[PDB]
Amino acid sequence: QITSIAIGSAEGFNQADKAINTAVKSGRWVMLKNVHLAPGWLMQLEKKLHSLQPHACFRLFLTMEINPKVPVNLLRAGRIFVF
Amino acid sequence: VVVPTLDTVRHEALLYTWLAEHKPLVLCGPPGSGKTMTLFSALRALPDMEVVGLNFSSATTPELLLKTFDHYCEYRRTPNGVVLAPVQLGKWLVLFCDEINLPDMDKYGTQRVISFIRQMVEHGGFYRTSDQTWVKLERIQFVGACNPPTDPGRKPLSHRFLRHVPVVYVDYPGPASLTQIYGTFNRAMLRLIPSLRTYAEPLTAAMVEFYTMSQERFTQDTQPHYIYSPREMTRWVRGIFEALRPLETLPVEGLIRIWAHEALRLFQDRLVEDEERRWTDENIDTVALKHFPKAMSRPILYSNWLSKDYIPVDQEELRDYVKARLKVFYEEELDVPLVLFNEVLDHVLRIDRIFRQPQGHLLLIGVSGAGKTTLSRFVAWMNGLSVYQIKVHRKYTGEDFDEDLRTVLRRSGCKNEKIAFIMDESNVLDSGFLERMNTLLANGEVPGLFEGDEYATLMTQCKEGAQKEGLMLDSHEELYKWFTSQVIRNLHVVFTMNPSSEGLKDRAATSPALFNRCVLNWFGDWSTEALYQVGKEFTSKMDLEKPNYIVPDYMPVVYDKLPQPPSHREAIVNSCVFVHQTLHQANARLAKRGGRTMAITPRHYLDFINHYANLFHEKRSELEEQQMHLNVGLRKIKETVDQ
Amino acid sequence: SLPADDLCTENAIMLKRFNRYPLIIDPSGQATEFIMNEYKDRKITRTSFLDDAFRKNLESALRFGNPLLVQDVESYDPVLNPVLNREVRRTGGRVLITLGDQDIDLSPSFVIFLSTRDPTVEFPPDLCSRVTFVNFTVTRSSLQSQCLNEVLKAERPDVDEKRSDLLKLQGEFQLRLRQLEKSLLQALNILDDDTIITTLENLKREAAEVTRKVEETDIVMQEVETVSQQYLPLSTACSSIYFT
Amino acid sequence: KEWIPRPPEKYALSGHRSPVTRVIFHPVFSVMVSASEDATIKVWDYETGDFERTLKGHTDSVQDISFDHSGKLLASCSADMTIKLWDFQGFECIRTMHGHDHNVSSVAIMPNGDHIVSASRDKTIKMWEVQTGYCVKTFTGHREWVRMVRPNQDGTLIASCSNDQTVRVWVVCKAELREHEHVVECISWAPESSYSSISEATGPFLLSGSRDKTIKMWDVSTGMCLMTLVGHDNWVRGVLFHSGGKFILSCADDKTLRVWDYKNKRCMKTLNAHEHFVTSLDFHKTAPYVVTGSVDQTVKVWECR
Ligand SMILES: Nc1ncnc2c1ncn2[C@@H]1O[C@H](COP(=O)(O)OP(=O)(O)O)[C@@H](O)[C@H]1O
Ligand SMILES: Nc1ncnc2c1ncn2[C@@H]1O[C@H](COP(=O)(O)OP(=O)(O)O)[C@@H](O)[C@H]1O
Repeated sequence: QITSIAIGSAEGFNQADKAINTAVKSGRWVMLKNVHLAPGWLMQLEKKLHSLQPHACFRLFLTMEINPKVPVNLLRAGRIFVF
Repeated sequence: VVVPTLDTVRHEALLYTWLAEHKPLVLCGPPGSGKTMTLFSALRALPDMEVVGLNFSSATTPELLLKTFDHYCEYRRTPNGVVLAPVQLGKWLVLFCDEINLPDMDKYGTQRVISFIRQMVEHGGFYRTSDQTWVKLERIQFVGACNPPTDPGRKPLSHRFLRHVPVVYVDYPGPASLTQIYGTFNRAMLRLIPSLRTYAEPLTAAMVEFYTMSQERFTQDTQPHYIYSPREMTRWVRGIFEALRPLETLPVEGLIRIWAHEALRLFQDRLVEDEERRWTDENIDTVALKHFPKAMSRPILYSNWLSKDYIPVDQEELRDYVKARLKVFYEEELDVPLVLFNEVLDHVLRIDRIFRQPQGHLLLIGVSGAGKTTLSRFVAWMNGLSVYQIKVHRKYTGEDFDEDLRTVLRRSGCKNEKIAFIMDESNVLDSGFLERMNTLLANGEVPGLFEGDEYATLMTQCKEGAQKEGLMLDSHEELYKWFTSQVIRNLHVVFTMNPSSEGLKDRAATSPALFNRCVLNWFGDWSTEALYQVGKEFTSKMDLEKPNYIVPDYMPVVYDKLPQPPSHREAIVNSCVFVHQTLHQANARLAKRGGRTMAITPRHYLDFINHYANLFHEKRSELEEQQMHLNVGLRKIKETVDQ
Repeated sequence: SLPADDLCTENAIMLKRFNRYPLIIDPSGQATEFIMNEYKDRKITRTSFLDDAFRKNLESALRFGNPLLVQDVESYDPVLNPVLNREVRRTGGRVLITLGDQDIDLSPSFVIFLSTRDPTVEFPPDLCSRVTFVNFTVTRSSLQSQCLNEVLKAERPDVDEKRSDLLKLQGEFQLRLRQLEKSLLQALNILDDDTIITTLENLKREAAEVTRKVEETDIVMQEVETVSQQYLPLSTACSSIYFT
Repeated sequence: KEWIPRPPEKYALSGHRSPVTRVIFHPVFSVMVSASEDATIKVWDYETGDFERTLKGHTDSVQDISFDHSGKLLASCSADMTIKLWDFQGFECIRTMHGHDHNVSSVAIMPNGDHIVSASRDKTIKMWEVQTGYCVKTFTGHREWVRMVRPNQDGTLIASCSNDQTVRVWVVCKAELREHEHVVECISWAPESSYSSISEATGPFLLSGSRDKTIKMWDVSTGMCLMTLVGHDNWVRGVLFHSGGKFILSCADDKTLRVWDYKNKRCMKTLNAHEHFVTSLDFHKTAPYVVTGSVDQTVKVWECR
């Protein structure tokens, strides 16, 4: 069961945070589309996730494009793949 | 005061010609070239002109003009539409712009406010956005001042708005005009002491010559704050007058001394390098000897500190008096054991000089932690000036900036409190605050902070304050004028920022009042001599004595003017300076390799010296205690062995 | 839980002797647990500027003298500037620190710590001078030691446990020998009375307990040669690969 | 009546290792008192300059000391929130007064009354009962803390020399007066002897010296300054009328004792009192002596001629 949120709208980030909390609680998959459109939201997501216990099977996925709008925190804290 | 000359009378008659038919008019010339003074002088022939000065920043918007009308104008519906006119019936309101070509272009080559004034002029009105109604102008006319587009901070204007506004080029007065006008001033100022009257001519000539030699070298090519316009010259002669008013007797060398002192307090007050300071000092001495073939002594300092009158002073008793004031200041205000040295005296003298003058606003440029704020607070405490500052925190916006400014302006103006602001680089990120400070520096009244019921509260408090002071006002207009006078006389705002040339240029753009309404002080960084004095005078408590220490043939002298046989303490303090001197080279090399450096400021040196003292104390104590333990153990061993 | 190398020890001493409060740059997070253990007895708490309860934690730290750990300091609330400046005012028996909202009493000794998790942080100007930095960097020696400990723990439980216990014993021996010398200084600070003679014979007995250590150094030269000879390329490859 | 100090002081009690905060003359006995910053007060004869006795018991610097009509019950105050009432002849503290919120700057006593005025760093003037030490009244309404207090000789008005650039007068707040730039540093009620003379110079009438290098003679009834004495080098720490009433006696932090004849706005005398700042000043009620306590940790007495 994967939840699918997009990044860029304040409503969108509100629902993304709610879904991340729900998935951490219940161990579900969550995937955020094109996250580079908000460096502040990236900082909040990284620093929130750094200090939480996730249930097994939880997986947070962020899809993005190559650019210097990403903070170094996510590039060091996340397992990275190039496509 | 306006001294007639050819340029003044010509431009004064022509301004009259244009303002009679109420045609808009823009005076183009470098800042401080007498544009505002010339327009105000010409305006007196037209008694119905009520002039209000506008203050364009790089972030100008149409609302800047709009709210101005809301203070100085009223609009009413006439049978032929809606018309806006000044409340002063029978008189036109002249909005005198200062920097028309300052506001940044949009992404597609057009200032918003410039097109707004074009809509004002061409169609005689604008579209009130509350209901999109065509409001026309009855008795308004638009004049402005500007600097040429060749200035890096200024742009050229679109031809559509340039055509409605005739443009008059206002050059600087030039050698002959300065000679005549400041010769008149010098002849006027040398009669409180009659014996000095005969020296009116050689002074004035000297006064201009150095200024010429000071204006053709220190140009904007090197720095963004080399504004050597003749406006500062007006301060110069005023300073000399203020240095001769209470005396009523003085030799010629005293006059030369005050002249050189004002040169040093208006020149070398902004320079960046020791080489330029050396050149300026050498030229001051050279012109002094040229035009006039105690004062010759280099450590020239004046002070309103020791005596009833502003007199020349010597350094040592100055330091002793300073130390006594430090004791009192520590007892009263805060427990901050500062370390004082040769340059602290000059800096506090400068801050006091600014706090003495009217509209004494200031700007400090030096390394952060170099004592700017503490010295500012010290001098503010001494002179009875209450101190206010920005309580910067998270979630701190334009609204709270404006609220704090509102309250402190009320305190400073209504109660006549002589408050001084500590404005710092930590709040220059909100553009609105930058514009607000540009206004307050421009004219001492921000047009829009107090409004509505707040304005009513202001006027009630102003009525009470003026009743206490002794000026009865029955109307809010003249009462607000009195408030403007009080703010003009009372406040002393000071700005602080690192020496980042890009930062200075950005501040000049976003707020040119920071380089036109406040003197700029180049604190820089603690030189080798000052740092050496700090270390030497703070490490006295240590037992840094080596009687047998011998000086090698070659020494790594980091602090100049060491003794030819430097002592042990001398060399140790030289090393204490050198450890901080190394960090500059380290950061330079690291940045050369593209690495990340960090600031190396005097607070690091204070920590270094305090740690050095604590470590020396602890090591000496431990070694002595261990020796005593060893000795007593050996004593008991030998006693029991012999027993 | 401090590591065993010069860099972390230099940081640790930097975290006990200081004049301005320190700013620790932690790429890993070891310094967090280090400060957690160092001042555990004092009920040292931790918070962040982004934390909503930052001001209450601050107030408690000053009032009750309890040290505090502050993390995530790129978003620095400059309200703490007076504290770093050592600016206070004292009225008789009440010493107070100004805080903008109001001036409040503080204990004679409290320690606030600032910690960074991203080494690439460019701090605001107010921190360029008001604190002293502390780099929790990692060098080749630390990584080599970590890799050797990991590989011994994973393949050879006997070798790992033996070397650990033997090194602990050697540290105990050295500490006890120096302590027993210091106690001999303290006692000597013989022929007078039997009581003085009695405690010294037990110390010569514990000089024989150092013969126990003279024998234990020959047993750990045996554990440390095996791992050193068999695990050179692993450690060298680990360090070189990670730094490249 | 013409008591104006000659060139050299005769003797001075140098037995201090801390600065002097106040110096006052005993009314009856031929002695003088001096409070120091070392939580101590010294009492000694001014006619010889030989130490007699000391008052001790405070924990912080003693800022003030005074006398009642005839010495007897002394009142001192120290910056550790404390006031103390002492027996002069015994040189022993008999009462301790507390109930402020900050340090105490100055204190005085009605010479034949039954109450104490105290001026406190927390922006107020505390009125206390002598026998109980209980704050019968508290007078507030300042912006900054108070520097000095002085009661009307008739026990009706209290003059408060604030740090708000103003000097107030309070009904036992009647009025506020403000004609200074810097802190006003000291006050003194005028005697009757000057009452006619002041009318020639141009009540009740007050005197006020300030940090702005000025002294000013003010009147309660109008709230406007009568006279402005200028020419001071530094802050004024003392303003005392003369018994004869023609002369104003003042001291400042400039190593100068100034005696003014206010009848014709002249400076009668300028005496190089000390080698550092003069902290406090007083004159004997009848005897020809004037005492200056200075930052040199000394108290010098000048005979008058
Ligand atoms: N003809 C003149 N000769 C000498 N000095 C002048 C002349 N006109 C103006 N000034 C000086 O210029 C100063 C004002 O400059 P101004 O150009 O009005 O400033 P702004 O930059 O606001 O336009 C005054 O202090 C005055 O002394
Ligand atoms: N010249 C100095 N000597 C000793 N301490 C200083 C000096 N300058 C600043 N400080 C220390 O810095 C603190 C205040 O610094 P601040 O005035 O803000 O410096 P700046 O304004 O140059 O950043 C004080 O606690 C003081 O101890």
